[PDB]
Amino acid sequence: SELDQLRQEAEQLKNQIRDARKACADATLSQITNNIDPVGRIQMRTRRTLRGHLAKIYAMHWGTDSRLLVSASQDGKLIIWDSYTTNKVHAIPLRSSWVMTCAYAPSGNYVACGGLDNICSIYNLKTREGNVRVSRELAGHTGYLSCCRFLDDNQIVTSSGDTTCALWDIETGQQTTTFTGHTGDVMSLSLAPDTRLFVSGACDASAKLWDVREGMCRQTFTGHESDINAICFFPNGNAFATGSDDATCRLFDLRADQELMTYSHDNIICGITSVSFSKSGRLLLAGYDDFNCNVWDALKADRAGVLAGHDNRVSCLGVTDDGMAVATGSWDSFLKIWN
Amino acid sequence: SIAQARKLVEQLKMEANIDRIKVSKAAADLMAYCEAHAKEDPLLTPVPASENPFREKKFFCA
Amino acid sequence: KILLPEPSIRSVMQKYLEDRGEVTFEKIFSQKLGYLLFRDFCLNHLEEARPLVEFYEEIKKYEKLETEEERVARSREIFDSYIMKELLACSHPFSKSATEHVQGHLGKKQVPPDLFQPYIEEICQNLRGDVFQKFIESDKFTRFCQWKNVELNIHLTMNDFSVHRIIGRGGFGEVYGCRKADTGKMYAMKCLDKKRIKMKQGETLALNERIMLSLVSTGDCPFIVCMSYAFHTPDKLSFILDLMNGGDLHYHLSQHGVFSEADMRFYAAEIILGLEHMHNRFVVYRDLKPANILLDEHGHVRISDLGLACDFSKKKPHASVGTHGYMAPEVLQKGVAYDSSADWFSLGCMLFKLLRGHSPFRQHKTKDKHEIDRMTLTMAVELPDSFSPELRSLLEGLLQRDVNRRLGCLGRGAQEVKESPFFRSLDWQMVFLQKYPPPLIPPRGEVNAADAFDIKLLDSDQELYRNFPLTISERWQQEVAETVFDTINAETDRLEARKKAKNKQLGHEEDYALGKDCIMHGYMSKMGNPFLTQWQRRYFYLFPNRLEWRGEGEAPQSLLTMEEIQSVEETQIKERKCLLLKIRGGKQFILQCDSDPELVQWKKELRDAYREAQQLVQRVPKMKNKPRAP
Ligand SMILES: O=C(Cc1cc([C@@H]2CCNC[C@H]2COc2ccc3c(c2)OCO3)ccc1F)NCCc1cn[nH]c1
Ligand SMILES: [Mg+2]
Repeated sequence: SELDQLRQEAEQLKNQIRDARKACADATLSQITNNIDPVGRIQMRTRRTLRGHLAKIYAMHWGTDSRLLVSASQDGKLIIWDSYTTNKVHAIPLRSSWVMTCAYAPSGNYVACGGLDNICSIYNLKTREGNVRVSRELAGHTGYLSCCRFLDDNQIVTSSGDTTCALWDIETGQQTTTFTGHTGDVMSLSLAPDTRLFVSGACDASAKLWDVREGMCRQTFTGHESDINAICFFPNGNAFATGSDDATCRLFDLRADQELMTYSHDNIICGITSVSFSKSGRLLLAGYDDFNCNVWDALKADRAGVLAGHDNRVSCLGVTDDGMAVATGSWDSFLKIWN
Repeated sequence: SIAQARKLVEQLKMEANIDRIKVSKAAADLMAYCEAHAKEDPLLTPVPASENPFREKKFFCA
Repeated sequence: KILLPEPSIRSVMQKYLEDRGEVTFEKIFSQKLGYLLFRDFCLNHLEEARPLVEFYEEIKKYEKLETEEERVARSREIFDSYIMKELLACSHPFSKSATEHVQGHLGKKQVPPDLFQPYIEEICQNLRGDVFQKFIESDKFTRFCQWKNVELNIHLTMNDFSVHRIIGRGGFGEVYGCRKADTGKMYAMKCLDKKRIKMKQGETLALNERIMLSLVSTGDCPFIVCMSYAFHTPDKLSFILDLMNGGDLHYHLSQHGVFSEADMRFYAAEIILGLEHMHNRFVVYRDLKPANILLDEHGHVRISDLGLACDFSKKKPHASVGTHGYMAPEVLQKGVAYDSSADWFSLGCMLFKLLRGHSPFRQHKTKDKHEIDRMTLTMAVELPDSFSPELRSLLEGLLQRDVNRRLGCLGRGAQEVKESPFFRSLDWQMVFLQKYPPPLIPPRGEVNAADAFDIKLLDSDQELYRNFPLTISERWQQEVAETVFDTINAETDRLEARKKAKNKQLGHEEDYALGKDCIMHGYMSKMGNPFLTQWQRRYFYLFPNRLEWRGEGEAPQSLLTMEEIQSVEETQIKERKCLLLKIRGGKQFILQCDSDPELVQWKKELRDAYREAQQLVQRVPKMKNKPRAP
């Protein structure tokens, strides 16, 4: 039959990919980095505590100025914070209680957010008048909004429980490109530093690399045993990390088209919620359902340090663009800024 | 579905027909990147209190 | 005095009423306060509806006009009028057909009070739809919600009545003249003693009295002592009734002596309309006798005490129920079914006692109960020669032993009795309007004018009276309408205008519930830990994933998530129902609401919102609880 045969040729193509990946696996990252010194013990203090959400925090995103950040919470608000003073620059009550994600536009002119309303709402931070207004409600997904990241003031990429991602033209309110291919809820996305590519991580345990302009899935990365909750590009754009419910993070390389490293410990059994690199890429910071942030040597795989300042899940985190600090957000309703 | 399964084949063919580099070279490039940028990384290379916006300081801009 | 809850009461009440199907044009427009607030809305705030409602009220005045000359004049004024023209001027005029029916009866000089009924029906079909939906949106529906909150939270006690002189005495209790303190309305309080009811085994009697009063008390019958309220205290049952301070007719018969034909005719006509009302509701009275006829200060009369009455719409009674000298044959025969038949026979006996001084089956003052009955069953009664022929025809009509021959049982009810020769002089509409001069105007302050010829309370005793309290909605609304409605509305209007200005000088719009997905909001009182906290009144906002609360002068700073809530239960704390929320980690959150509908609605909404939130959270990978130990 036709269906019998198309399945068999798919399987055979999967074997040829596997074989060509193995042909590239001449050594390991771990062997290559044996000669560099360990980073030693990474130790940070809590320099700010950001108080004001009234229930769990689900997400956060730094502004490009390394100073303002936006958080989203079970309390049905976004708060935009001045991390230097701790003052609330804006407090935005949402139309839907069920927000899950948020994003700061690079310009600082907009934030976005959304969740179980299946909408990506765009907020204009300084109107003609000087007020905070909903400027656009991006409707079109068929399931929840899991992540969103602006390319610029008129374009944003979204991921969704409906298993797709999309590129939107904010002015028209329309999906310009739809990225189809995952077979489970898409949980997270990260844009390459040049914004021609993005990667997504999903509940099908895979990550995919997408071409923004041409609409296709370029590469698919497997190995996680369970949901990928979080993903983030290494700072030169040639690799990325994931965090999963299988209690591991992993490093994937684009040009080698495969996994380079696993970051795990027999004593860490819970899920990872959030990942980000330090400015040079040497540290990989991840948030955990055990209420910690663990800091990994991205080159050598050793655990370098622990940020233990929350009384419930660390649900989100992020390193500033200037590399000066890391924010952690938690189910305990606080963010902390550390260095 | 036969349309679906043919779509999977076409997709996998795009995934298969890419140029790949050796891991040893991909790894050396990541290492070199970290090494070139180690000194500008404040979480790695802790800065003096005076350069750190979040220590010993009340007077800020904007 | 009545203090209305604040307008935000609407958030709870609108929902509570929608859940019961109560927010429709028909349910609101037919309530007196509903009508008054809808009218206000239409006359003053919605130009397209104003002429419809003005016309509607002209017709309502026309309907109540006593003479045919008045209605010839007024029907012509109405037809030849500006409101009539305003209604052709609009693009929703009356139909050719309705206009033809009206102007056809007009030109042939015939002006029944329902002349304009097809106009009423067309008006209402146009008030239905958008105009009604605009009323619902307005502040006049908010105000309806405020009044309705008060209606549905009535819990009367003795302290709500200023209680005065005794105006009647029986075996079970006494009746008093009283004034309801919040409105100033005058009433009778029939106050029955529970110890004395237990002693004499008349519990089913007290209770049947209440169900019968409920069946009968709407429609404002001028000829029955109807109920506005029932309530109870630990020792007393209490019925709040039409005030009748003129004593009963058993006492007046014994003082005046017997009554002339003309005098009795006044009493009979009034009684007949009381019976008609009851039989139209499938109620047989059964105990018609002069001690159950009461007089007002003017001498107009009403039937009272429905204790022995019965509902016959479903099951016709068999039993021998009444007083021995007034019970019909088909009643005295146990296991012969009967309907309203019984009252017409009893009426006959009673109109005989007013003329002669004794029932027609109690011959020589005698009390042989068995013999009174044999006379009713066997001999037809000789009517003394002195009775007029018209009166003879009436009593021979009413006292037929066979129901199938008896006046009022031949298939047209009271109308058969009203047509009797004996009543030829009467205009029955004038009887209805209490226009006839009564025969006996009671002397003011007359003492002992309504006396009849004459142990612990278990929790099982109290349990029999569980469903005794009752408010007759139409009676309370009429009381309010005719006393304090207008003044309270004005005062309340001024209070709300004032909170509004003050709120805006402060920089405060009470807008926190708006533009979000808030399900319901309002005041409740809270308590946490019983040692650490106490009752604090706060303002709550229920959202799909949490319940937030605030004090005065700040937005909410505290909440419980729907996730944390394990259950919502009723529970008693010092003779008052509260809500008990069990919270994850064995904590407790307790709520007290300000009114009965609020407790019902907060319970339902909390329960619905926590169950839906938890089933939803469980499907969302990022929000659900994940395993933390193997
Ligand atoms: O005691 C009452 C009811 C009652 C009746 C009366 C009066 C007894 C004499 N006939 C007229 C009755 C009604 O008196 C009224 C007097 C004034 C009223 C009124 C009723 O309604 C409005 O204003 C006064 C208080 C009462 F509580 N019934 C006893 C029935 C019984 C059962 N076993 N043995 C006896
Ligand atoms: Mg019988």
